[PDB]
Amino acid sequence: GLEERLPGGILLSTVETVAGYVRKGSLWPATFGLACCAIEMMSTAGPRFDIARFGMERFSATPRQADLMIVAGRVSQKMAPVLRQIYDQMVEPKWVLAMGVCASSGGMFNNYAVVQGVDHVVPVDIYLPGCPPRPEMLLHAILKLHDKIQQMPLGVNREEAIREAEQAALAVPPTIELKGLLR
Amino acid sequence: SAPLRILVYSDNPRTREQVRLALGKRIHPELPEIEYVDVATAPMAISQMDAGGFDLAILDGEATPAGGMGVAKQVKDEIDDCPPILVLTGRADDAWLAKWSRAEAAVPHPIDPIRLSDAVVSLLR
Amino acid sequence: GDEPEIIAVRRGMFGNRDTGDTSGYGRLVRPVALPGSTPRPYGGYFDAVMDRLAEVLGEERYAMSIERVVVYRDQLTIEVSRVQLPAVASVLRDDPDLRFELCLGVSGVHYPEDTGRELHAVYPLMSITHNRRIQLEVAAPDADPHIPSLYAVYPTTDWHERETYDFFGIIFDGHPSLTRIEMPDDWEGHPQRKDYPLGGIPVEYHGAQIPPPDQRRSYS
Amino acid sequence: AGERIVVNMGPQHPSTHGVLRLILEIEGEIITEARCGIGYLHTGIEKNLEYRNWTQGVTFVTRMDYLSPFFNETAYCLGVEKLLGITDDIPERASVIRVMLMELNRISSHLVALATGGMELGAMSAMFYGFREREEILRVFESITGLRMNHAYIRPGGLAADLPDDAITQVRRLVEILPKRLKDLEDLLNENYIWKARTVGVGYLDLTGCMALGITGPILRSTGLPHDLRKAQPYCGYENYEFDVITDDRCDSYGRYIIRVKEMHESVKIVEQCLARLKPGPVMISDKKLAWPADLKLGPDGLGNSPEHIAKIMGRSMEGLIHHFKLVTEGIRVPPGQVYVAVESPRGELGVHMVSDGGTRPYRVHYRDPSFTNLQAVAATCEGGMVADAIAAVASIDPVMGGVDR
Amino acid sequence: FLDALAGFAVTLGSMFKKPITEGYPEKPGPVAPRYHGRHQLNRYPDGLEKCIGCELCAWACPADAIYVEGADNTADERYSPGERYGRVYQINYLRCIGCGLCIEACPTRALTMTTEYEMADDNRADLIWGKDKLLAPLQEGMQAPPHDMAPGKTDDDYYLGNVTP
Amino acid sequence: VEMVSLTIDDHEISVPKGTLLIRAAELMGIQIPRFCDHPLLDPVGACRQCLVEVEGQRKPMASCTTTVMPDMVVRTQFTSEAADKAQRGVMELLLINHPLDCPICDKGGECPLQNQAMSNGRPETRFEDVKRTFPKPISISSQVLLDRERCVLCARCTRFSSQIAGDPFIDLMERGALQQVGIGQDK
Ligand SMILES: CC(C)=CCC/C(C)=C\CC/C(C)=C/CC/C(C)=C\CC/C(C)=C/CC/C(C)=C/CC/C(C)=C/CC/C(C)=C/CC/C(C)=C/CC1=C(C)C(=O)c2ccccc2C1=O
Ligand code: SF4
Ligand code: SF4
Ligand code: SF4
Ligand code: SF4
Ligand code: FES
Repeated sequence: GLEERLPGGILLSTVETVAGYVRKGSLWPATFGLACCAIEMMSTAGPRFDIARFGMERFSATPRQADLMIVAGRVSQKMAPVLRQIYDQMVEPKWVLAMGVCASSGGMFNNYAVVQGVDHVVPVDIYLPGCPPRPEMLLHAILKLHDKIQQMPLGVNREEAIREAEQAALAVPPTIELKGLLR
Repeated sequence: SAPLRILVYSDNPRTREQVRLALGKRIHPELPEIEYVDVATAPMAISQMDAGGFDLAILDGEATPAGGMGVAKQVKDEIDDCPPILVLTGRADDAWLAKWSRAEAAVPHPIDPIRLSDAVVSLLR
Repeated sequence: GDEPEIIAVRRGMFGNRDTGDTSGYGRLVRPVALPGSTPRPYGGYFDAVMDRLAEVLGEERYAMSIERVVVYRDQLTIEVSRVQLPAVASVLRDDPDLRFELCLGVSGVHYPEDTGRELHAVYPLMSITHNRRIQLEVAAPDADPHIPSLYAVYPTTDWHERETYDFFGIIFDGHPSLTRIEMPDDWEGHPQRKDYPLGGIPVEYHGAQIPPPDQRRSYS
Repeated sequence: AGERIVVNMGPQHPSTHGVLRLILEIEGEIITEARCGIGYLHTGIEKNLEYRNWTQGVTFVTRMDYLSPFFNETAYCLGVEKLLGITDDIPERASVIRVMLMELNRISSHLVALATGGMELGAMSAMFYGFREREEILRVFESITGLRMNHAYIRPGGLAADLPDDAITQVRRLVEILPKRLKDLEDLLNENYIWKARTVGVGYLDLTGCMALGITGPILRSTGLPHDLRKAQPYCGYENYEFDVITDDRCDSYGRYIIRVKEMHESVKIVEQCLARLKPGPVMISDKKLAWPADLKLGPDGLGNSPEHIAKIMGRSMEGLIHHFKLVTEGIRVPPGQVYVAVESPRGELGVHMVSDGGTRPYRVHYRDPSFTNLQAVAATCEGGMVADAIAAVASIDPVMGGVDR
Repeated sequence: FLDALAGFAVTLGSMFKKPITEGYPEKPGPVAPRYHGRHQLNRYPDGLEKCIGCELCAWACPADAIYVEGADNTADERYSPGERYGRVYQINYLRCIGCGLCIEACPTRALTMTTEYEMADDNRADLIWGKDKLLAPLQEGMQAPPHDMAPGKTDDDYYLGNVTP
Repeated sequence: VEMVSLTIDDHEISVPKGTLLIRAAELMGIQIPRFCDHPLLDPVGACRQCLVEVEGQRKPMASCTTTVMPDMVVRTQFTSEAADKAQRGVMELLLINHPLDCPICDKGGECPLQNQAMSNGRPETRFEDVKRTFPKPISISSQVLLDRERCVLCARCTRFSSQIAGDPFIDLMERGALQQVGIGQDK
């Protein structure tokens, strides 16, 4: 959008900060949930907690209105195409919260049927441990995503950030090479 | 001839090194020289694909923040006249998803140099 | 029949599936037999159920249909010979004294070491009227994994014959449409067969990874 | 013929629980054919069980039909114990706590069913009030087990640990407040004109249909048949409890909803009985060859094996150390055999076919989950009605897809 | 006849009752004392690590979420009483299911589970917590783990609880 | 080859003449606990763990040393209370001096002593006295560490180093409860 054509002066910085504040608030989750993690997501929406306090009570039934896709449960092989379709049918900017161990790495179900982490099919922004994560853990992960969204760049700043993140990522060794103290 | 440009996508630098080792400067002396563009992050890979000028993309299905199969589906849905996509699968059972990603070819981990080279030749031929 | 049904031959002490960690303990040979034919005075109402089934079915038909009778942990299993399954199922459902109207489903179990009887289908039946229950067991070889579908007798077996098929390849001949219900139709293999690998991936750690449990050593 | 659309209720839909796929041929907005698409939540739990020991597959089974964790755990543990021939050796306190937790879990699962059904049918505050009550129930569950869901608290031969000293008081408070707070939820729905109009006569299924599809639970008992596995084929000592099998004669969605609402009160009564009969004693079989050796206790460093158990195993008892090591690592060995054990889960007969090959791992564990069988009634309870009626019918079926796919 | 309107009387009533929401994150709610929070590797009062690296926690884990590598407690560098200590100890919290089988498995109580739960990261690797992140903080009276055992004490004394700062 | 009929427990089988009772039980699927027995080592009958009741014998017979004889009737721990009592008492005596080292023991999980104490041992200790102790571990070579406290003195190592390999550089040393596998000196 034209907000991405703005010059990199103070104008772009203020547009970025206001857009981040606006998007961190009103972060409507998609009406999407796979398993017991979906039950904990509902509990988070439930009175004991209040997802609504964060402007996130409107679980967008359609992906068009959804801004955040809380996977919230295990993703089977047959479901990955559906989850990717839902992700693609959301409109940018989009974010994916991998709620629970099943959504983030497959969790305990390390077998043929489970995808072993939704990042196999959709870009994940935050991983949320737990099986299921208790609602406070979900709110913590959501606030972490809010912090990430606030510092989200735009336009030329976005391009520079992408280049810098690429440069940093090209150098990190794989986890299999962090042999610290391994005999 | 035009140096065929290949996009190698993997958060794991060793997977990129293995892919570049299987495919030398020339897969065969009959084929053109090969230039490799290494991308570790999905945003960079997507932007490179949008810039175009690639003859093949090797996407690691095991890439941490964004899997190669997802990126393959995204590029074949978002880039017009996108190049053939080769996906590296972390397990045999991933084959189904490899088919879903519509990748022209799938090469299981660990990357067999010869299997990868043959698949690349088939895709470029 | 009439002999114990050995489903696996376990050799070596300590449940080693291979040569074994300590020398000299691998020479034991213990066949793993499931409970065999029960002596005739079955417990509780099982005696009445079997007597009624043998009365409704002719002596010849009963002998041809009922391959075995087992009473294990106060639960009655009837090894029903393949082919004859629909007839005995109809008798069980319709006979007023049996009246097993509620079939709870079909469960597949794979015995790769049970020659000629690798694939077993288990039919848990319950009679609400008599507050009774039993299980039928139908064995089929891995070579011809065909069983008569009970769709006409127990429509509830629909989707079960499918799940059991999807996960074992038992063909349940005569089923209206035996299509995969859990796995995708393009899926290759039947996951719950023992020969089908678990299909996991190594768990990633800093500097190391743990292979899936099916690859790592186990004792049974 | 050519004037009817075919649409996907699809996995991603508010009323389809995210993984259920109703494919509806709608002539205008009347459901003409209703195909059911399953497996979007298949998980390989049944196969993955086979590579873990007993007392470990518990953590697996509690995650299929995740709204009824204690029911899955109890079915699994009853199967294991029956294979062991240990069902009569389980401590009385363990059985009483099992019944108490199963009934509290029945209340919780019915609360989730009512919440999601009301949300699907527009009853927005129904979800919040149901989850407010479920919040107290889950507080009790967390205090007892340390987890809000997917508890692994019920273990082969008893429980994972004894109740905390405050557990009895919390459960008594639940017995006191649950009826009053369920009054709020019932007032929103029970006599509401819109709720009744939206569910009365919807999703009809006669007793013949229930038998033909093998339906069970509130759907079957909405036909007036008082079939309940707790009275018929009692388990965990349910025979010692005075409670009435809730059953209705409407055979429709509203009848099933009322059955669930009344089952909540029956569960409250059973929990009061459990508290009356709850007496101090062991919660795990006395046989040290099978008993779970762990002794969890709290301290300033958190929850962990009690210092007394540490002293016993690492300081003085070689036999104790060997038993702890083996029962924790390999686990018990279950004599070879087959056993089919059934319980009355909130959604109907939850059956478990358990086959042991004599090893330390379950050779085969199949769950006949009531939701899997009940979903076969979607065609009967949806064809002919409107899509709005299909939503109510499916919600009345109350399918938890974890149990459906497993 | 007013019974059909009972629901109204409910909601309106609740509109005047104080909301019951826990004030997380500003005022986090009280978790159960027994809650299955983050695993924690504990120390003896003198600072020695309790973990002997027996791998029983990892053995019992249904999700293979624990990786443990033992090593010898050489006199030059001792970390735990006895012959073995767990020098590498990693928990993959993206595989942990919080079941608690690990703590029930430990024969030393080296592994407990706290009530702390706030945990999440944008990176998969960052959620594989190593020994440094899991070890309990060094309390008052404790010493650096690489030190000899308490004077006139043996492993049995540590397990019997007869050690002091 | 001569073949002798035999009855183990209530079951009957026929085995080649000269077969050991433990081998016959193995072929029949009966698991008799054993430490010192080894199929490839000449039987020594030391640990006394493999005791069974034989008709016509007053004392329990070490199945690892008792050759099968025709018409012999043998009842293992599965069908003889005396045999079970003997085996469990032997296990208890085997465990009284054993170190509480299972978590740190390399053999843990793969230990025949653990498995046979589970299957043939008392659930808890009666031994409230002081355990016998040795300095542990001691190297007998560049490759092999020896933990004499865990040693059940089954002599399998020594019997191998003598019979199978002609390298008897380890032997049982000292006497009584102090007995230990050793190399004698720096050699
Ligand atoms: C042009 C311009 C800028 C002009 C200047 C002026 C200006 C700025 C604008 C003027 C004002 C405007 C137009 C403002 C824009 C905003 C606007 C118009 C409106 C949007 C905001 C809005 C409509 C607010 C109210 C919305 C509202 C009432 C929200 C509440 C919704 C609720 C109650 C949500 C809770 C839902 C919930 C419980 C979620 C869980 C979903 C789950 C769990 C999904 C998966 C799942 C399900 C669905 C189960 O039910 C289930 C059941 C059992 C087992 C498993 C599952 C399972 O897996
Ligand atoms: S992470 Fe745990 S709670 Fe979430 S879907 Fe997986 S098993 Fe269920
Ligand atoms: S944490 Fe406990 S169980 Fe795990 S290695 Fe350390 S002492 Fe053993
Ligand atoms: S809580 Fe359970 S899954 Fe998590 S590390 Fe401990 S034993 Fe493993
Ligand atoms: S060291 Fe030798 S005598 Fe001692 S237990 Fe081992 S094999 Fe037997
Ligand atoms: S094994 Fe026969 S006496 Fe030791």
